[PDB]
Amino acid sequence: SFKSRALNHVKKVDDVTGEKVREAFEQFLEDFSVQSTDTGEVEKVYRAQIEFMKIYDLNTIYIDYQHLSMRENGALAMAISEQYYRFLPFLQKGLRRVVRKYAPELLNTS
Amino acid sequence: ADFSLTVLRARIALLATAIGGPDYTPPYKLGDDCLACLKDLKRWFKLVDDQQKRWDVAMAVAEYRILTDDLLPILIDWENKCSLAAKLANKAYYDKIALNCLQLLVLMTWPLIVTEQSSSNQITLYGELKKHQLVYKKTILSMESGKVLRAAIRLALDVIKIDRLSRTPRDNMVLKLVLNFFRNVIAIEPGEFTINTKKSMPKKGITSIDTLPPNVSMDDISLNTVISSFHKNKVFGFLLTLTSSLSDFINIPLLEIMFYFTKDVNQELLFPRTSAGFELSKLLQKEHQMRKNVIKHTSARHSRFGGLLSIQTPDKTRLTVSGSQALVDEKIALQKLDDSKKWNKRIIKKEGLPNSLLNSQTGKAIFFTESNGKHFKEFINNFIDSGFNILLHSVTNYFTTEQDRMVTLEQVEYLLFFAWFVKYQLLRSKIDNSADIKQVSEALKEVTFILVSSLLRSAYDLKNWTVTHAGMIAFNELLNLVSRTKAAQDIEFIVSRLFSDERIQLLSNLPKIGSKYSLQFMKSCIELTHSVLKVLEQYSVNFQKVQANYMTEPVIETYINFLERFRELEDDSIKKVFSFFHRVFVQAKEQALLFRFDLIILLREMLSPDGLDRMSRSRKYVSQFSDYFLARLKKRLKKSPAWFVGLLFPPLHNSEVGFYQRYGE
Amino acid sequence: ASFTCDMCRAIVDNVEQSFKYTEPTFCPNPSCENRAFWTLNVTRSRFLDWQKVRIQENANEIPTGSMPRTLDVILRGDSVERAKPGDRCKFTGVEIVVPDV
Amino acid sequence: AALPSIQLPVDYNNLFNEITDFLVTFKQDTLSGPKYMAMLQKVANRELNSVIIDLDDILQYQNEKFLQGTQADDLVSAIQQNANHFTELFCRAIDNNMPLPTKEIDYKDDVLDVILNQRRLRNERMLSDRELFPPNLTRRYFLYFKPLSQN
Amino acid sequence: SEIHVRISDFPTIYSLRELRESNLSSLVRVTGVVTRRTGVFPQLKYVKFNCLKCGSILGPFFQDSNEEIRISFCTNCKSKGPFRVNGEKTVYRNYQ
Amino acid sequence: SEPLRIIWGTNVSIQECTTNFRNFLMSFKYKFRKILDEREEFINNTTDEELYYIKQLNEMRELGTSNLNLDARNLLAYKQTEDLYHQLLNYPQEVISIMDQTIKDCMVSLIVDNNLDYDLDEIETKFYKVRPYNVGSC
Amino acid sequence: AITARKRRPQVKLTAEKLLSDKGLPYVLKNAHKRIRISSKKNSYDNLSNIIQFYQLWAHELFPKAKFKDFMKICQTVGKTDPVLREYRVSLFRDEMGM
Ligand SMILES: [Zn+2]
Ligand SMILES: [Zn+2]
Repeated sequence: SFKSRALNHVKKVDDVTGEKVREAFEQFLEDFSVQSTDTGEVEKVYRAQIEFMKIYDLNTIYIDYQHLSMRENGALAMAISEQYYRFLPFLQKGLRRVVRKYAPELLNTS
Repeated sequence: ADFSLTVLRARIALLATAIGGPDYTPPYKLGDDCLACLKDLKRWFKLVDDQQKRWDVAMAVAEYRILTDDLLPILIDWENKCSLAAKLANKAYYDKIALNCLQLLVLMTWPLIVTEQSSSNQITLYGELKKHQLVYKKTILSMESGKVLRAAIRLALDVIKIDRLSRTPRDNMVLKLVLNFFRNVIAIEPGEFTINTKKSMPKKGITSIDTLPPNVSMDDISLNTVISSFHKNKVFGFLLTLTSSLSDFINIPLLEIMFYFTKDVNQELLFPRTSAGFELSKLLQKEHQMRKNVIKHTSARHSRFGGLLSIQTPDKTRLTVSGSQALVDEKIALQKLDDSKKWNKRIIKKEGLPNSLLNSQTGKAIFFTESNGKHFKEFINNFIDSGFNILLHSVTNYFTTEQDRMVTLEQVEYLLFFAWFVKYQLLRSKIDNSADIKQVSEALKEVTFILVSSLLRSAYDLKNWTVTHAGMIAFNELLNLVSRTKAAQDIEFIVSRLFSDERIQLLSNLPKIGSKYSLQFMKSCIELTHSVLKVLEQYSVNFQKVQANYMTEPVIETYINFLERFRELEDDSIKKVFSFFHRVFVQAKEQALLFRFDLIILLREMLSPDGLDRMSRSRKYVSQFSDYFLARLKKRLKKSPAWFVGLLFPPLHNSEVGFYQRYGE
Repeated sequence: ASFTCDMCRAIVDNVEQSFKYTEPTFCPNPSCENRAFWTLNVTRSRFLDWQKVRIQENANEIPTGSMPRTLDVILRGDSVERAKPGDRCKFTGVEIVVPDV
Repeated sequence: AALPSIQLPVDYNNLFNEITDFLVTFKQDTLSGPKYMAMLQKVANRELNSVIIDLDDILQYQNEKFLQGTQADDLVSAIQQNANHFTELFCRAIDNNMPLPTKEIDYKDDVLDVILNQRRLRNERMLSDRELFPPNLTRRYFLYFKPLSQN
Repeated sequence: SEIHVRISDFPTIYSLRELRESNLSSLVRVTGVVTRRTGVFPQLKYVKFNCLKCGSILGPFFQDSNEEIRISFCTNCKSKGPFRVNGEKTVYRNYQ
Repeated sequence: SEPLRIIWGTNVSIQECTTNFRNFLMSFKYKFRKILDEREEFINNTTDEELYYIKQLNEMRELGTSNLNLDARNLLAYKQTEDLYHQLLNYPQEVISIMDQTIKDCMVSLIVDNNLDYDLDEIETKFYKVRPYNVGSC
Repeated sequence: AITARKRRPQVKLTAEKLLSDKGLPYVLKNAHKRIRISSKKNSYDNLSNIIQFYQLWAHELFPKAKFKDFMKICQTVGKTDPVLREYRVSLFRDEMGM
């Protein structure tokens, strides 16, 4: 046997602000609801954009900052404005879970 | 030599071509002699990797993707054959390859453990071999929403149909094998980065602990995926009706599955106790408090501005520091002159079980989605409402026997299983009057207390700290339940005589040793101690006789060392520590034992602006404690200038002056 | 990034990258003695499209005809090559420090 | 790394004594305290930051001593030959001989005085069982050799 | 001693503006104007090396178009060391 | 019996420096500056009795802004602060840090002593700077 | 005969040094003079009023270690020296003789 030590990830600290940002953003991404110049049935533009990505096998999502600004008193928008570099991985985590739910075809280059 | 390895890998690759493949006429199609090929691969596992203790086939099979690209297609399409036919009813043959595929899945998903007894090849191959099991877990959960899980329950239903009388030993084995499949699929978890320590560390440590292979993310492995795929394949329904049908050959794996669900999830996460965005705003305000605190610990001008403070001490000598804010605040200057030291005292170090609440970081939550939270909580609710008392009676009626051969893993998983659901039903009942404490009544039947006591006593005597810690946790929830049923009302009186003498002594001696062990060990010791004290007070053989066994300096060292983590502890835990101090110091009046400088420093560090939340209830308790503590210390020093030096040291165990130090006449 | 050790065939993977080309400090194999002797696996590792573009202050926004101030913008992935020389553009993204690597 | 060594026609203990004797003795008497001690008094009062050593004065000092019959080792030739070392020697002679100020200068505002005073207090406590500095730190003046006039 | 298969009529074409990360280590077909041609040089193809410690000769490494051969350690003495191209045998290919 | 916070190399007490600056940053009146400068007969109470730096800090706090301009001759016009001028010239970074901290303390203390309600958290979060100018000959 | 061979000298806190005048006798001389606790001040300030003396004294006695490390060494050496035990009991023996 070789002299060695077990180094363990489960004793990590988690960023509670980042996780809560991910929760808020994930919910916003899947269920932000609006429509205009049409029926009142809401389009859910970012879920529909995920479908467009799934059709044209894209790998980016365009987000209007003002839609975040109106969401949840704009607290999420302020957080992402002030400390974007901290929260971008958490936003990717949330986006990945939403894509799993509504377009799991896209989790690979496919 | 590695020539044998390339020969092996070549054989496994050819076998991978023999299993089957897609047909363009797309559908998966089995190969010719497919049953013989599957049997030969099972043979390879036994013939080489088990009998020679290697895991080389277990590696090669992952290299040639047999599980993901043959066996799951076979099982899913066979499930589709049977499920489509079931609405309409050579299956008698294809059933055999489906069974053998499930056998191979149980083999390839078998929980790997490395010990001193594991071979050199095994401990070498362990780290990378774990990664392929994680790929297997991802693929098993994701593929067609995990329809292979429905294939597995169909293979189980095809013996549950024939009676309790009818099922042969082979049928019993097949059902147990399906439970092992579910257990394994839950149980796979990322491996630990096992560094070699022959050669010293460089000027930078390990770059990252992440062990996941590049096609896996931790969200693929998270409980959300397990709960989602299990709900969408009605695995929860299968397990619930299976435990409803318990009227015992399979009881150990079923227990083990419930352990593997519960082992790392906190009960209060399943209860609430714009809302997510509102709470995000609350979080942002909480860290903004830290911003307005660190700002005062920050220079108002650039770092090179560099005005020099000199601290003249009370004596005719001078120190120097560059802190621009420290010029107007000697508090900052003193603690900076302390932090400036290059010296640190050197500090000391310190497997066949998985990670759990036994060893996680104390705040490590699982982030359920709301639907997965609902599905999981309703499943375990229905389990409590149906399966708890019978399953616990079944396994404890076993485990009273064969305690000598109860392997350590089996012990810890059993104790944790008991504790988790007892705690859960207490919480659900404290929330809902509709939920009944007696729905976990099997916990209180004296056979159970006897067994858990035996496990704790034996593990302590054997110095098995792992099972000791788990039995301590189980005792905490048992006493929690006992106090509740004391209020709900005979068994309380019975156990309140059975935990006399040797059990008092043992429970008193856990927090004497606990200061040497991990934070969770100490936390469980403190939790047990608070539970014990409130139980004994609810009873109140003599109260002073028991509590004197706790009020001694090794216990206080455990309490202080636990409280050193106050920034990372939860507010309720600080409340529990300070309630213990409240009893010991204010009520029991052994106040001399807490006049020691470790506590003095710790009190200042948490009462400092860099410490507790200004509006915290625990901050209120620390402030309330500290005013009285300072008053009593002031009194004792006014009555004893010797205690200015005694504050620095352990109090004197030479009783002839020790009594005078303790009370001062 | 992803690297195979020189003295044993074990592989480190999903290695995050700093501004410098970052290689692993420890071998994952508990048998192995290696530090800092590696081969990058080009096939397993993942790259991204990257493009620096230099922008200058708008001619109609300079206050009194002095020199325009300049900035370096990094484009990545699908966003590369949407700029063009002489084009007037609006970007959004992160203001970052880049060390002298 | 070892070195060989040689004898030379110079002795710096002797020339140090010659320099300090000159410094406390000479004055321009034909023009009717010692010139350099008066100038060092002006340095002590911090009214003057430069000491100008005249080789003419060293010549006249040598001529006076030779008229009195003693040898004088031709310090002018020595300090024309190796002037860099003799700046250090003259500064050591000055740092020994220099008198106290006659005029007060609001001394407490001088940082180097404060810091070395604090050092001295701490060293008194140490020496009570409870050089002081590198000399250049305490040397406020600058020293210069003025050449020989043609005569 | 060797033949090179020169692939032709590869169906899909890119411009130099059009190359991306997804093309890395793929076969590509590209059009352009040869702007600057350097001289014709010999380049090492199969190269043995000498360790100055232990038994010197090391087996033939195949040289590529991008990187020098790195010898992290000598296999014969399993240690670091200085190295030189071997004199007993080496072989060259044209380069430009 | 207690430690002393000293501007290093000077023996100047930082408590003394702080209070010498405070008692000018509040309770200075602009009339004193015309006593120092030429044309002293141009003193006029209805324009010069103003608490000049209270006026500055009030307009500054209504604008929420961090910076105060300070003509250094105004220190020499005021008896408890003429020594602070020499300390400012000779030991500037320490004295300027002290003046900055004193401006922040004046802003904090005003909203609890003059006691109009204000965002104490805003002042707590903000840094404050003095800008001494006209220090001496150019 | 043996021309010199080198070795590394080392120093640490020790009971004799801790029993020198600048050790605990300094505490008995100065602690009651310098610490003062009052109901007129909050708990954090009063705790600091204790801590400032002991930190300065610990540094002046033994400037190598941090204050927390100093406290740990004091506790352990106090646990494990007979001379220090005799001195410590002698303090309370003196108070008993009052
Ligand atoms: Zn290696
Ligand atoms: Zn070699």
